[PDB]
Amino acid sequence: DIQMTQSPSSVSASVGDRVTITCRASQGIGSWLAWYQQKPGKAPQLLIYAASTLQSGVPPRFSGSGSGTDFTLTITSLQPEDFASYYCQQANSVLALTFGGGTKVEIKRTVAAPSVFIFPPSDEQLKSGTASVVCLLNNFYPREAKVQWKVDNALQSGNSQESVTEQDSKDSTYSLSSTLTLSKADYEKHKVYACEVTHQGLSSPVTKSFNRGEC
Amino acid sequence: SVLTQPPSVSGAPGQRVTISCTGSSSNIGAGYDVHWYQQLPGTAPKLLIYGNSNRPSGVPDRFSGSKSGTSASLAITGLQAEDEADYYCQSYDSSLSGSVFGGGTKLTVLGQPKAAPSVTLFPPSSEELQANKATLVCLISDFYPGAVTVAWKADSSPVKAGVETTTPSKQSNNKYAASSYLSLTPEQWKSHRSYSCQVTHEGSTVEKTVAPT
Amino acid sequence: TRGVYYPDKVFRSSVLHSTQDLFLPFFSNVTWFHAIHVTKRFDNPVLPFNDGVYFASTEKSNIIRGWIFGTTLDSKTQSLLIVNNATNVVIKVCEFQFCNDPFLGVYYHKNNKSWMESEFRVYSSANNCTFEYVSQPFLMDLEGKQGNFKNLREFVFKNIDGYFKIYSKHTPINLVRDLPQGFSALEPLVDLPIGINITRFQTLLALHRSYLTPGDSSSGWTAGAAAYYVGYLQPRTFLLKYNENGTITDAVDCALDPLSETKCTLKSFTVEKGIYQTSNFRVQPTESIVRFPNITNLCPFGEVFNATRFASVYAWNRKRISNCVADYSVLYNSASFSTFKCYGVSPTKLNDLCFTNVYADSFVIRGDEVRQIAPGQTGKIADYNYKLPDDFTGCVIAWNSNNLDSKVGGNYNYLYRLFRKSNLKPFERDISTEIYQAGSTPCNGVEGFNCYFPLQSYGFQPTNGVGYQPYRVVVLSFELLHAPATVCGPKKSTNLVKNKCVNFNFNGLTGTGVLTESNKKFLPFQQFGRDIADTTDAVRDPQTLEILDITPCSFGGVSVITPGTNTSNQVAVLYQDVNCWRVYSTGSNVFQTRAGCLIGAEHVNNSYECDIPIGAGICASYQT
Amino acid sequence: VQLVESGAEVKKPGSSVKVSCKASGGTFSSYAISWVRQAPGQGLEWMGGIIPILGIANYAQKFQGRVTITADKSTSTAYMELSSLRSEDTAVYYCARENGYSGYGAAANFDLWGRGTLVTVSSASTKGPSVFPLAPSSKSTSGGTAALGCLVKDYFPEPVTVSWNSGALTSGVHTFPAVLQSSGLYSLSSVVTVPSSSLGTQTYICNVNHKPSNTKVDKKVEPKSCD
Amino acid sequence: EVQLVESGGGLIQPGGSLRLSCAASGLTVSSNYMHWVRQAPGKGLEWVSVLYAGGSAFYADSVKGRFTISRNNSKNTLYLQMNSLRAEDTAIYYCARGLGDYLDSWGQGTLVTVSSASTKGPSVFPLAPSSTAALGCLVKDYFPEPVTVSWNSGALTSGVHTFPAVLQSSGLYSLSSVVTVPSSSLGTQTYICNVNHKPSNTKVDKKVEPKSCD
Ligand SMILES: *[C@@H]1O[C@H](CO)[C@@H](O)[C@H](O)[C@H]1NC(C)=O
Repeated sequence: DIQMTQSPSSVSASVGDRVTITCRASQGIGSWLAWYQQKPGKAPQLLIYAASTLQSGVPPRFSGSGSGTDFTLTITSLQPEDFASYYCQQANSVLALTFGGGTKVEIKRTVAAPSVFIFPPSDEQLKSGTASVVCLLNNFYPREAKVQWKVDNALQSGNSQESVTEQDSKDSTYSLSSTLTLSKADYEKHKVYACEVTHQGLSSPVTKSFNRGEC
Repeated sequence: SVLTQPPSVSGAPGQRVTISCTGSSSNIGAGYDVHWYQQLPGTAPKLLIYGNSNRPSGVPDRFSGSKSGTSASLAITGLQAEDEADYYCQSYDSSLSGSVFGGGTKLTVLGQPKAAPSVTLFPPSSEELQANKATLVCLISDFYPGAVTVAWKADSSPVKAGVETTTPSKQSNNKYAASSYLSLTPEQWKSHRSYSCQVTHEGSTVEKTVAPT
Repeated sequence: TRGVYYPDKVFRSSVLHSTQDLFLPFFSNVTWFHAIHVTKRFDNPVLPFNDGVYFASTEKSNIIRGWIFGTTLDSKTQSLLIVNNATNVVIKVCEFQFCNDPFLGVYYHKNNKSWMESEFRVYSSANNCTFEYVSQPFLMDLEGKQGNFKNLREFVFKNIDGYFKIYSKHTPINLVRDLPQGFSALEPLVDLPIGINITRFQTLLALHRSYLTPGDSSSGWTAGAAAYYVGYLQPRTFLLKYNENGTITDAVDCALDPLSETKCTLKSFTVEKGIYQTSNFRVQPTESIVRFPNITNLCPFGEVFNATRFASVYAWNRKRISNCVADYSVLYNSASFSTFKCYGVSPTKLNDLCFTNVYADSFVIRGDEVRQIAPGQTGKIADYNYKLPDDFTGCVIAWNSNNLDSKVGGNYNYLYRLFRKSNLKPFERDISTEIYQAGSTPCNGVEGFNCYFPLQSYGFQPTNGVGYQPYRVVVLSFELLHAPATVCGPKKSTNLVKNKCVNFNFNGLTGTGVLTESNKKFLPFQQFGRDIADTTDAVRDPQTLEILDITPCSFGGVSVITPGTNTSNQVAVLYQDVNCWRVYSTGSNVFQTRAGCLIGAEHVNNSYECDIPIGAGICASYQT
Repeated sequence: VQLVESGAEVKKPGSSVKVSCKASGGTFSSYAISWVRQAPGQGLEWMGGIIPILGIANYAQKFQGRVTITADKSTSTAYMELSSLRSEDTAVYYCARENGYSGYGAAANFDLWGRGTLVTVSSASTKGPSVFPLAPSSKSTSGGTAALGCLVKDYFPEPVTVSWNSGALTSGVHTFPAVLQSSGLYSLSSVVTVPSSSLGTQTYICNVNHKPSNTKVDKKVEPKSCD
Repeated sequence: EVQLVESGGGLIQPGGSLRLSCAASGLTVSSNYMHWVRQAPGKGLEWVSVLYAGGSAFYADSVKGRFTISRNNSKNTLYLQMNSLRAEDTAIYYCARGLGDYLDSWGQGTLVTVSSASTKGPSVFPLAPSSTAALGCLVKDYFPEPVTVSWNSGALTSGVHTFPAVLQSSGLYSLSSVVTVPSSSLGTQTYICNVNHKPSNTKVDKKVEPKSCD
């Protein structure tokens, strides 16, 4: 009956900035919302309750003000330690909880360029019967980076699965990699394999194309 | 005070006295219980019986209560000298949306050797005539609180203005004493020949007459 | 096998229904009226109208012109007049001054063979008239016939709640002087809302005058050949058969013979060989009476449903309603309530039965918690605040209260229980302000960790949803003990009838029985008593403070032996609890066995094989 | 624990009052605090009650929205602020401590009570008392005893501690209460029993102390000379 | 001063039964509301079931059946039993107390995994760098989570980017690891990546070489 939707999903802000994360509800609920902070690999913890108060032990920076429909979790000062996800929770008359979507706050970084590194499958994998070819993405920001593969100048869909690593604590660098799985019979049918990327940091798309016959 | 209580009841040191508190069906006849309170004349009331079967700490075992239908009972085993207090029944009212008390009952167990009322009359001293007022004090002592009617006369017509009745105060020898005042003026003080105070008690009438001149 | 009409207008197909209404008894001793010129038997008497008259007329020259209905027929009470002269069918309702011998005159001329109505002597004058009906004009024959009767007209009249119902059907017959036997279902013709009491009615005939009847007006006339019959209507149970066409072709009786009553219980037109319970001596009911206490005060339902303030969820107010009459229709037709799901009671039956006392509980709660008020629910409300038993009688009433119970900000004036260590008992209310604890360490009334107030405030903001809106809830809890009822629904109160099989309605229960005086003494706080068989046989009757014992009209327990409907109509009737007066008829060939008394069967000294079991080693067979 | 209230309060017909009910030996905990009044010659009413852990008040139907009751939880003190005072409201007020339980009744019982706050309404302002001495006559002194004393008039508040020779006399002293008059004035009386042999060697004086008026008048009493 | 300990999570077959044990400390499970909040990997939190202070419990629409909660007061341990499970039920389960609408005391999380496969050794295939450069080894067709990747027996720690495991359509996880290396040291230093995991106890040391002729 109640579908909690959060407008922001991935917002980037500096230390002296306000994320202004908001949540929405289908039906009006009067000051009965709670917010949480779940660190990656750690248990979630309560931040505020009843949309106006504050839980003991929470630093006095996470606030909130919402009457019936529009709630917020504005933070006056952003710290490096509270970089996690947030959820808006509301209960029914019976104790049936309805958790909302997840919104992640990330540190700003230079756009740089999605460096493309092609990798043909090795000859050891030929005897295994399965051929896997991947192309690597590194030092790119933000997450908007197409990984669409081009085979024989044709569009390929539903053949690769994206894998994105977590942000490092040194300089917050992103990395992306997609794995394409195909049979050995279909590997010999095609001759041209490539993946193309599009990003704000590149004026033109960069594509690296290799052939099955190479030395 | 919606809950019905007798205005006064009589008791003796050694008998049983039952007080009935019957109210409306919305408050008393409903599922709500009753709570008895004892109010000493000069001490704040305290809870006597709660839950209609239990007794709090400090409550003697002689006090018992019960409820049946649309009535409440307060059964006391014996009556002491400290039992002279007002008892009230309190129950939750659905229509009033709040707790209400009973009308209250008076339980007096006392007796004194009442005798003939001895009265003394006093007029204002010469220096009261310059204050543009005249008060007449009719001091009465060694009497009973009952039959304290006070009448004033000037040997030609009764006085129906400035008369009052004062509640007596207890003495140290189980006696009650009071007085009555009569507001007049020095202009008409010398017009009349004499003044007297009339006190009637159980048919015994005593007259004291003073002469200003 | 005549006089069967349609009791209801509901269309029935291939079904059998048993009704109870004013019907014509089967094979009744109807009165015979004859009018033959030859002699001079012009019989138009005054006979009572008890509950309904079935009229059977054999006509060949249209000598019956109308009928007169009324009470005194002396221009003192309103009377109903129907007539069919040579031109129209005129029905008027006035206070007529009726003559001693009303009639209609038809004259015949020798010079020219023609018949025309001449004399109309029915009433003297009419002052005040209420209902009048004139049909379309038509031309009638009015010619005498030298043959036998040809046209048969059947009429049935009823007067229920001031409504006059006429059922008619024309069937050609060919007889001389007899009642034509056959089945012809009468169809409704016209309903007249006269609204008058009718006690006596008189038949109206016609006069024929010609040159062959010399004398004055009082002696120079003839009567011709005519015949008619009158049958009364008695309230009896019947079973009717409806085919695909919708017309009744045959029917069976339930009060004529013990063999007929077998068809009524079996609900079939064919009776097989076997044993049937039937009845011992069944007298059909003739009236229905009701009895209720004389309380006429209105219950204070306005205070509960229109209170200026409502109690909290945990501290819900309880109100007891008694010593009044409660009408459940004005609250149902308010078109404002939102919850009417009821368990154990019905809206139609709420005005018939009553209970010892009525309890009212008022509080405010949300709609998702309004549906939680039902006894088969659990939760923070349905287990910690209010509990209803599984055998709860009655229902709750809830309605939208968006206008009230709300301010500009949050309305924190109402609270509810949130924490409780044990399940609440049914019909129990708790108001506890003790600090709730969850940890192992005891809590001395502090508000530290693991120590919170059990009461939780409610946010009644106007911007909430429909299900989160605060709804005013009124709970009606009906409880019926053995104590006499002090509050009952609004119903009429009729008189008391003794020594008759009548329908009695005492304190919400209805049934069939006979009211008789009783010498039993009854304790004050008990109203009804029962026998060993757990049947009601005593009523208190608080209006008259007299104890009446319910006497069964027929206890049953009578064996009926039928060799077969296809074989013969003769049946054998065996009475179990009767030792060989309480029989339908004495009959003949009365035989007494150990199992009971057998009538209608011949006892023989032989011993053959058992055909149908009778009891105690007795067997019967259908032989020559 | 115990409940401590304020002292006697005197107000005007149409003023605002503000009393307090402090708690000694412990706070209110989580039990609800109610307020119960009691009028002389009548029963006890119920203005309303407060829940100190939430600050929520529940009034009665007889008392409209002119009286507001507030209870501070940190200091454990309740208030009974009332406006538009009327001369009928001459009753005392107690702060009641409810104690709930579990059962079919669920009727609130006041386990702990206050000590009372007498609130009275008087349109008359504070004035200066006047005392005149009374002495017995020759005809009144039939025996060896004599009756004399001092009376207080024009005094606004009935309660006034009257001492004989600054408390040096304790036998034969009697105190009389006041009485309502046509103009609302109050008057007391005081008479003592003394032998006639001490009327020529020891004098009698009356010391009246009025705390609100900050006055103390010393007056002598002398026997009459004409009789 | 609160603590919750969860146990019993692991690997079970689809359409099977698994019993969990939620141990409480500092509070009583039979006097307050107990919640079971389950969060899918890569998705948000989701409510599953709640237990009241009395003998009443509520479950979500997706888990209305095949779910039972039975607390025990003898050892102060909360128990959750599911007689049947589906493929979408793999997630992390949390037992946590709640003061009404909101929760205040959370705890750790057990891992429940449902799959029709079994233990299988990891197939490692090298990635030949193109002629800075990227080099690594690809782990394919290994089960279950997790596996560890080390470079030069832990000597190389700069530029390591271990991508998380992703579930394929065959039900077997895959993982890729890459390390940034300069082109001037391609023919000087030898890089060997170690892949091993305790469910299968398989240890293979495969070196990665630059691209050679066909
Ligand atoms: C309550 O008041 C409304 C409006 O005056 C009225 O329509 C309704 O019938 C009342 N309720 C009852 C139970 O009479």
